[PDB]
Amino acid sequence: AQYYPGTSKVAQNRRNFCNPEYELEKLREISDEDVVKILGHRAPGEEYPSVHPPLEEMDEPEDAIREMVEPIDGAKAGDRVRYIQFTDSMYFAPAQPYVRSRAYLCRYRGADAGTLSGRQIIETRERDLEKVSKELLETEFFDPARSGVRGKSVHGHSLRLDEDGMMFDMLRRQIYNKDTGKVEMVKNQIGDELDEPVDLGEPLDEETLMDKTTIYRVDGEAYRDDVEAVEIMQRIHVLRSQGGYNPE
Amino acid sequence: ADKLFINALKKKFEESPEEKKTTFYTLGGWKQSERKTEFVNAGKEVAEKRGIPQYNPDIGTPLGQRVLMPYQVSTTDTYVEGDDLHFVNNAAMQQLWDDIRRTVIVGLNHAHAVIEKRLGKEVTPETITHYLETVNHAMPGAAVVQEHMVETHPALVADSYVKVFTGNDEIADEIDPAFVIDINKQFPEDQAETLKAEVGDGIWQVVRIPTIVSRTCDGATTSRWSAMQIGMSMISAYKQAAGEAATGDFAYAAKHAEVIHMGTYLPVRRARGENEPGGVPFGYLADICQSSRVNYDDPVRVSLDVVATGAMLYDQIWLGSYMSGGVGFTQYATAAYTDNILDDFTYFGKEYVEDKYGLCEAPNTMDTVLDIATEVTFYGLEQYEEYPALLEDQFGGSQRAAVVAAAAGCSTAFATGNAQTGLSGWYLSMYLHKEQHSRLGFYGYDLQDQCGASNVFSIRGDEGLPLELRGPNYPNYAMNVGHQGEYAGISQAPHAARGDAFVFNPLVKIAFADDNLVFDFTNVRGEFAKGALREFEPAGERALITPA
Amino acid sequence: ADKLFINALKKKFEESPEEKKTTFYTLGGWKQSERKTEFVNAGKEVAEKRGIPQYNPDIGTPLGQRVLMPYQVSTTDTYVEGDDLHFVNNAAMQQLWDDIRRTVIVGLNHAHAVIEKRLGKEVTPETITHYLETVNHAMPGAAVVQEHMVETHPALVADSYVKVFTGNDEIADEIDPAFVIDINKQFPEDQAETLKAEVGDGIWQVVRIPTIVSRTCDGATTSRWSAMQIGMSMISAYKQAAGEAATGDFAYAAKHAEVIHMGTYLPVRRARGENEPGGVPFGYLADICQSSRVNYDDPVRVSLDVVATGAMLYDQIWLGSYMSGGVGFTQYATAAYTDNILDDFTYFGKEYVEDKYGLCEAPNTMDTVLDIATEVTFYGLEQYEEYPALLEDQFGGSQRAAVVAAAAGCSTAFATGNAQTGLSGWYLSMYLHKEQHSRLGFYGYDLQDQCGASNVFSIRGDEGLPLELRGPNYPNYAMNVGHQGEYAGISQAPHAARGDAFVFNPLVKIAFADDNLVFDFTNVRGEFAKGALREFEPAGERALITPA
Amino acid sequence: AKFEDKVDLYDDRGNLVEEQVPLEALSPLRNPAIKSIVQGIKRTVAVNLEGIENALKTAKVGGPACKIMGRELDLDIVGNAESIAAAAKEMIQVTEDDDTKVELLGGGKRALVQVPSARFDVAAEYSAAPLVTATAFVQAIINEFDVSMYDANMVKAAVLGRYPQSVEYMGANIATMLDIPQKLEGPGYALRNIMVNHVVATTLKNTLQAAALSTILEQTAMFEMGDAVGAFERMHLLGLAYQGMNADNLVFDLVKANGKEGTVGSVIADLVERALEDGVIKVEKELTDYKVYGTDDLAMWNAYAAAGLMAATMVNQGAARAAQGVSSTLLYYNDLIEFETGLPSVDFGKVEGTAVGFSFFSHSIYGGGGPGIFNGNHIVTRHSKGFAIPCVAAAMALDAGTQMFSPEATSGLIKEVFSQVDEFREPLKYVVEAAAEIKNEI
Amino acid sequence: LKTAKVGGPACKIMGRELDLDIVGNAESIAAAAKEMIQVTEDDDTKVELLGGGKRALVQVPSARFDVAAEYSAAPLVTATAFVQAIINEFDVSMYDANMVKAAVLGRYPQS
Ligand code: F43
Ligand SMILES: C[C@@H](OP(=O)(O)O)[C@H](NC(=O)CCCCCCS)C(=O)O
Ligand SMILES: O=S(=O)(O)CCS
Ligand SMILES: O=S(=O)(O)CCS
Ligand SMILES: [Ca+2]
Ligand SMILES: [Ca+2]
Ligand SMILES: [Ca+2]
Ligand SMILES: [Ca+2]
Ligand SMILES: [Ca+2]
Ligand SMILES: [Ca+2]
Ligand SMILES: [Ca+2]
Ligand SMILES: [Ca+2]
Ligand SMILES: [Ca+2]
Ligand SMILES: [Ca+2]
Ligand SMILES: [K+]
Ligand SMILES: [K+]
Ligand SMILES: [K+]
Ligand SMILES: [K+]
Repeated sequence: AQYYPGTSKVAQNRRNFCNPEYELEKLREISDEDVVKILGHRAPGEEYPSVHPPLEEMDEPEDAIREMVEPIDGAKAGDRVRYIQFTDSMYFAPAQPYVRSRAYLCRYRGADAGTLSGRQIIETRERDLEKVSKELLETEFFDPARSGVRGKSVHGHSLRLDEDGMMFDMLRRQIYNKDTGKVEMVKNQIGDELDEPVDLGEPLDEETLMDKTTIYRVDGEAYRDDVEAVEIMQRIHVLRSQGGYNPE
Repeated sequence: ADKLFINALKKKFEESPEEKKTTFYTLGGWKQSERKTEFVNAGKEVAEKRGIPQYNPDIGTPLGQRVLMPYQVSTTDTYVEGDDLHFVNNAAMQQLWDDIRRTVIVGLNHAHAVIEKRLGKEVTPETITHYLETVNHAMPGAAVVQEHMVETHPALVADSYVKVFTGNDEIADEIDPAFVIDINKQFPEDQAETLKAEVGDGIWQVVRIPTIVSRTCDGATTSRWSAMQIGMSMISAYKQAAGEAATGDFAYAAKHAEVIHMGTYLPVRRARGENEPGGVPFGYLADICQSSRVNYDDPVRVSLDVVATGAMLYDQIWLGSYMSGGVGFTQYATAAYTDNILDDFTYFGKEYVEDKYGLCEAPNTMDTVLDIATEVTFYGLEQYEEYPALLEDQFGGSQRAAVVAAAAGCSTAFATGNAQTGLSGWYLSMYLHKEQHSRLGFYGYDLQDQCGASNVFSIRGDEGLPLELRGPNYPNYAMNVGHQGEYAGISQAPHAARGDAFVFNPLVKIAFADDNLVFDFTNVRGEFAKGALREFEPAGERALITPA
Repeated sequence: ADKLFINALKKKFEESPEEKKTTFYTLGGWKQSERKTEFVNAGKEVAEKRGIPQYNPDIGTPLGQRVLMPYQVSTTDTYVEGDDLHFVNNAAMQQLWDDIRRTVIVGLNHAHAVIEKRLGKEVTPETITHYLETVNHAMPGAAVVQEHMVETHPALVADSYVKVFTGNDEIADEIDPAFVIDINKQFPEDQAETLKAEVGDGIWQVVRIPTIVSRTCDGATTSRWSAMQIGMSMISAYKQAAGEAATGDFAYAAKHAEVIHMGTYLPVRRARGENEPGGVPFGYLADICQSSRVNYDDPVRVSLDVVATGAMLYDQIWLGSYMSGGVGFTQYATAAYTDNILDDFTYFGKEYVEDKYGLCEAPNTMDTVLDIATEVTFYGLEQYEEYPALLEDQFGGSQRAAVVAAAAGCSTAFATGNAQTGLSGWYLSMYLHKEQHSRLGFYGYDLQDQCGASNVFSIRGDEGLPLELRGPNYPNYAMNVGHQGEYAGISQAPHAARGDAFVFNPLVKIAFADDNLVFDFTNVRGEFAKGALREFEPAGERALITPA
Repeated sequence: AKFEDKVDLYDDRGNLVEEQVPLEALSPLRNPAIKSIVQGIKRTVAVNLEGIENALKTAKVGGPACKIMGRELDLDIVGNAESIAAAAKEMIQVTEDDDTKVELLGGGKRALVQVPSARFDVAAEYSAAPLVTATAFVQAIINEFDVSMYDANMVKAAVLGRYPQSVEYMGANIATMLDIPQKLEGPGYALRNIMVNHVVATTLKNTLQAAALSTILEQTAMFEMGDAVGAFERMHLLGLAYQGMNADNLVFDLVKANGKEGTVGSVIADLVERALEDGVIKVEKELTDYKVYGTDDLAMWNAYAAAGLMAATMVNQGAARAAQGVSSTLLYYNDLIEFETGLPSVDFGKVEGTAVGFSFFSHSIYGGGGPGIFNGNHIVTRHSKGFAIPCVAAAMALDAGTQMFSPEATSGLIKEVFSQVDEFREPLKYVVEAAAEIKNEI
Repeated sequence: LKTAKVGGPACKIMGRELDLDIVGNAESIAAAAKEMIQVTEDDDTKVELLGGGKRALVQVPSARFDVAAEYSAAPLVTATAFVQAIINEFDVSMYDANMVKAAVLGRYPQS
């Protein structure tokens, strides 16, 4: 699969995020317990809640499609469908909203992805969400200054940065410590205080952000200069126009 | 010269507009804001008086961790907090809608034929004047035939009246001028002659029913109220039986055969009668706006006055209340009429067009669309990139999508002189924007834009329509903010560039060229500023009949 | 004792009420009237200011060749000229309608099930109270989640709020009482127990959106506005993602699955959305009126308070403006709530029933209809014959037809305990009246009455319906004055006689049992009098945002 | 034949049933099983006799939370259902032994009714089905118990609700798959105003049958709307065949290959490879490390893409056994496939657009709901001309119980009655056999 | 089309005028429309010119209503067949074809 046209670094990074064969760079270690804390759907050690019985106990009808499509493990167990949501700064966060949704439906099974300008969300079965979330938090999908885990009050993608390079957060879930150079997650994604904060590590430096980003900007790589990517967008516009008029 | 939004950005923020860093969290929350402070105190007074909690800043999340911005109303020097541009808080905005809702256009051509051909009586400018004196007594709710009638208080209904217009200059001049919309006085020479030739010897009434009635009732009341009092005035002025078979011909004429509603009725899921915002097609909205007849040497100004009219009506009142409600959609709309931002982008596009093609001289083709819409989209997005303060101002992706695509679409239509290629340019802008920033609008913003390219030139039943005929009930457009008012602008754009007197209905254009309206449709953005400042005096208030 | 209308007749005329002769033509024309004099002066001022003639007494025919009468508002000692009972001139009447239009009832039962079964969270009296504090901040138009929101001015929207009720007394007492409609306090014991048993463990919101919004917009806005702010408050109070899949279940529940509109939408010829008067069935109108819970030892008073409510809303505002307009239909309606006339006739009929059958003890049969409706019709018509002043008071045949038949229909229903036989009595009354005086109403008055007898007991598709379920959109009833409000009274009559807590919907009955309404639904006629005197203070005014 | 295209037809287990069938043999205009299904759905009514009885005995008539005290009537309708049904049938039929049916279910608690076809021959539309059924049952109930003239109007209210004060049959105890003509978003829309949950319930949550029934209804509506006339006809026929009838086993084989470990993206890759293998698309030119694909047959590319879209929904929502993500699949299948190829997505962007709005209105405060309450007449999901809603039906068929407004909640009366009808429940074999029957008439 | 008076009473879009000799080519337009309206050749479709080509009588084939819920297929199938026939008769451009649609079916679906 080729995923996306273009010859910029931005275009290559977009392809890399989409490509399940591309092994995402691990930038930080976050324990399974701290993923569960950040998510805020259940307490550590709490058995998974259930929205319905395990598939073995709710007797699905005979169906070739069901027989051919393997349920994800959380579906087998009847897990709730829960979410994780990120906001990405337009100041060179590595991932960006359509990049995430496109990538999620190439890389992850059983995924409900939604794109908005100031928030991007995935909803899936709870135990699977936990595994996906570990990857979303530990790898270059995430930077703790230019990205934020936010289930509400998402304002910030388009705001100026603060003096530490941190994106705005109305609820200040992620706190930069000048004395350590690290970001601490002090609240879960919905904004409730953690009894024990989670170390998110150091923010990426500015040159590395520019190297890894998937946003086009005049002060980075501009979309208008990635002429092959622009060509394909214009082509799609024209062919959609033609098809709607007369597809013969 | 400076970009047109630079003054506003300098007024809003401490930092210069190019600066990428600022300060948060230490601004005092809501206490930074005069208006929020007013609201906190009012909420306490409300709760105390009624015994139920109401507005309370401590509910939910805490506003004002960032700067709560003032907005410049574009083309003005007025800066206000956004709450003053909420339609609930802005009497000018409410009166704009009331003045549309309470208006209907009703012909006298069938009526005069009934009088001459069925009753066998003459119609002359003198009989017309007598009829108009009669109907200006009757229309606000007063009697002309029966004994022991009880009537509306004239001071409560002072905004209701009837005028006429005709393309026949000699007839027009023979009718008492108190009752005539003077096309020659209200329109510049070229526009006046266009409009008179469209109307010809036809004679048309512009009827405005009382604001207090329109507010008590609904839009579908207007043509009925109009017809009842036209009917009574025909009986009184032409001396027929007060209720004979011919009376029914006047009713059918006034209610159906020669009525022009501002809006057509809506389907059941969004059920509404006539003269509601969803029924008003984009070309009528452009013609209601009167910028065309005063700013006719500046097509950008004309087009963006239409955008202001439509963004407010369609996003704030229609989508933000009729179709939803609550806090609503103030800033989805203000993005299109504040801080001179859309103005900057559209004047850029107009100059690009004048330099490359000449106004209305570009081929009406997809090649022109690809050229202009791409260039203008890239200019607009570059401004958000160059000026972090601009991006923080128009903080929602939907706002930016609408503003950039409006400039792109209007500019394309300036070049082609055709609204349909303008529309194609709007959709191309969205697609480019989405790829440039890997985001566009809110969750559901681009339903119509994704369907958009394919439906621009479609001819199928519920797909194909010239843009001027489309409106808020065009299926793809029926749900979402940040499009409808901008489409009214794109509808206006080629006609403004061509110098056309109207976009879609010349009777609608003439019908709002009337200094006896309450809202000033020649300067919509000026009026929004006046209302924001609490300086606008609406019709329809009940002070006269309530305690002092 | 004297007939109940005698005081009013003595106040209106110089002659004794039984005298057959009077004086005309020398009374001073309009100058006899304080109110007409006010109007003449106001018309001159209006015309001078705006440059267009307006109210002018010398247009058409000359009012006041006979006495221009005062009217006693029934059950009061207030006498006013009829103009003061025109809905345009009466803020109480306008606010009655606004308080209905801006109300919706919305369950929390599906909502709580989404929280418990889909989200897996607890619902308790404490979470409900926290939700209610939240929604009472949000509902008038204020924010709970997003940054940089702009909001409605709390003082402009002070009339908007949310309360709840439930049949479970133990749950009701654990919710903060500021937010609870207390069924045990508002209703007498037996009615309270009936109502609580209907509701059971259900929990229902009564949502009232702002009058200023309802007036700017329409009735179909109400359930949407309600649902948006319910949705936001569910997000904030139960701490979920601010927009996840489950959010759509709260939307569907609040907008569709557990909403009760006051009115259902109307078909195209009279196109309107929800919560407009034509959609309000007669049984809901009887339940909105709150006379039942205060005047429960007097079934005549309860029934005729419902008649007043409906005559005003359905004839003056709905038929007289929404469906027509102009001078309108003030006196077609006032006939049913002034001068204690309908009261005299209906108390006569109630006594006849009590003496002959006992309330609710007559056979539910045509023989009972023939007996009671005939006797009461003849009594009413005899009063017009014996008192020429009465006949000159209710000068229009339609007025008399409606009043006499309302007394006949209500009386029949008092006897049978069944509204359908009451309705048959109404139609028989019309037929008898027509033969007695060789006249009935205006040209089109008895369309529904001629169809009436045959459609009372019909079971066919668009014919058959219990009266309680009928309303202004029942086909035969869709056009004409002097019926709809009276039918709401007949709907009420058997239930008042039976002591039933409600007529058709117990949730509607409870929803208006609320001291925080603006209009006092327990004393509709008292409120009409207060508005006539210009002593009623409505919601929705713009004074705070306009020049002083 | 107007078109030269031929398709191979399969059963819902992926077995070949008919080879090289002319495309037009699947047309709603030609295929007699589609005709039978559509006529059947027009004329079938579910009658809730238990619901009528309970409404009468409580006087709860005329809509939610409504009751008229003093009007109660205690009638043993269910106990006398055989006699009532036979009396109703005598009134509903035109002639003895015509195609009228009145069949009791649930021990007399429900009845399946099929109003005779002859009544619709001389009708403008379809409302004769509920209206003839309603009055026949009102009259039969009155006659069974000698209900008085004074009380009969309560039987009417219990059967048909608040109509005509309400425009709809508000509080009725009868139900149809179709809704009243006034509720159409546009003329021609009536077969689109059928709730997804009704289709899923009727087909007993069999995924391929739900997709087939939905596609039949949607694409048949496209003919009634005029959308499948002239230049667009072949596009709609190929969509019907490849997206809803598993033509050439393409949907089935994509699901087979991607069901164990696959994603929306992996289905896309396989579909593009198949389109290239079959000559539907080819490389038009090369950019830098990027192949730009073209096609000389937009309608066939669209149909292949539509098959992949259905398979992608089955793989993605099937893996979750949760329907909500269908809005996401409908969006990003199309978004991804455009940037993968340089060709337009399904319905030239209209599925993606529908998906944007549908995502919004199934995850927001403003309206909509869960996937099951949508339909082709819904303002959110009317925009694509038949290519979106069948995927929603497939996704809801695969849902294991994540929805509050499930078919069990919204569609129980419809399920009980309409799933009895073989051609409604299992339409695919009937349409395939009918195609075989007429193949030589095309 | 020649006046750009489309979309309802007193409506006009200046600059959109298209001067097409429809009546002069009515036979060809009618025959092309008939090919699209029919289901099969020699079924009960009719397209018959009246008034020297100024009007046409159309009967949409019964088979289309056999698989329709109601009756709106008649105007909708007729409308699109004539829109397409007119476009093809004169090689109306993609850019202008929407005016032909407006001239045939009016302001629908905004109205
Ligand atoms: C709860 C939702 C989901 C939904 O259905 N509607 C919401 C909320 C709703 C509420 C918020 C009021 C409140 O705070 O109580 C209101 C005002 C509508 C109402 N009920 O009156 C609204 N949005 Ni929203 N909504 C907006 C917007 C947006 C932008 C904000 C992005 C950002 O970075 O700040 C995003 C979508 C996106 O990412 O593109 C958005 C999301 C959302 N919007 C998320 C909440 C986001 C959060 O948790 O912070 N809106 C905008 O982009 C600007 C206009 C603004 C609207 C108010 C106005 O027009 O003045 C408001 C319009
Ligand atoms: C979708 C539909 O809602 P339902 O699904 O019918 O509840 C429709 N609302 C809307 O379109 C809301 C539009 C305004 C709010 C969102 C603006 S982006 C309506 O209420 O008729
Ligand atoms: O977040 S959502 O896109 O659902 C609503 C934007 S107001
Ligand atoms: O005279 S008519 O009966 O037509 C109207 C009475 S208001
Ligand atoms: Ca500054
Ligand atoms: Ca707060
Ligand atoms: Ca002159
Ligand atoms: Ca001149
Ligand atoms: Ca006296
Ligand atoms: Ca006079
Ligand atoms: Ca108790
Ligand atoms: Ca208590
Ligand atoms: Ca008690
Ligand atoms: Ca065979
Ligand atoms: K489990
Ligand atoms: K002249
Ligand atoms: K509980
Ligand atoms: K109003």
